[PDB]
Amino acid sequence: PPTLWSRVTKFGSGWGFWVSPTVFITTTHVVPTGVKEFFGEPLSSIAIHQAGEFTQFRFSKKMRPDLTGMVLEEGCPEGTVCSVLIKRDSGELLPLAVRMGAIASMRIQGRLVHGQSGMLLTGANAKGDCGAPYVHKRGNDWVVCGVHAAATGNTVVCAVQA
Ligand SMILES: *[C@@H](O)[C@@H]1CCC(=O)NCCCCC[C@@H](CCCCC)OC(=O)N[C@@H](CC(C)C)C(=O)N1
Repeated sequence: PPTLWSRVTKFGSGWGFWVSPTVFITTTHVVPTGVKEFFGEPLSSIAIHQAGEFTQFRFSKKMRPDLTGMVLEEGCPEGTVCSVLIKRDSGELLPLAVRMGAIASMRIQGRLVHGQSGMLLTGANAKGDCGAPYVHKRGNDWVVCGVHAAATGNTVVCAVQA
């Protein structure tokens, strides 16, 4: 639904995602360095928790009070089909279907990633992206379980919270 896509926000060299009015997640390596604020808020008002290329910001005030809070999980069960909510600069919404594999630690191009590997689903997709969220549906509810970190055997990795 559109409220889910309204959570996907351009951030640094990629994207991030509003889990709730106060919680923003992204991939560490797209985060700007040497800034005094994020989204106009001083660093002194933001609780930053990051590890394994997963970054979480918790703001002191409601930044996106238009949003309900949704569930953030540490990866998903092996075999889950996730959608990676990729946005283009136009605002075009391009969900990418991925079959999720195992959670592991990996060194990718110098950075330790705590992530879950997956494979792009050729059969479920039409015949600057780091930070995009990996989501899947539980009932009519959406769950977020990672952020796009790496891709190359049509393989992807999302960083996950630990
Ligand atoms: C967002 O910043 C990118 C998204 C992936 C991407 O752009 N892939 C195209 C370049 C491929 C470079 C090789 C891959 C190998 C990953 C293998 C595991 C599937 O490297 C990355 O994807 N590196 C990654 C940055 C590191 C620091 C995690 C990256 O480009 N992420």
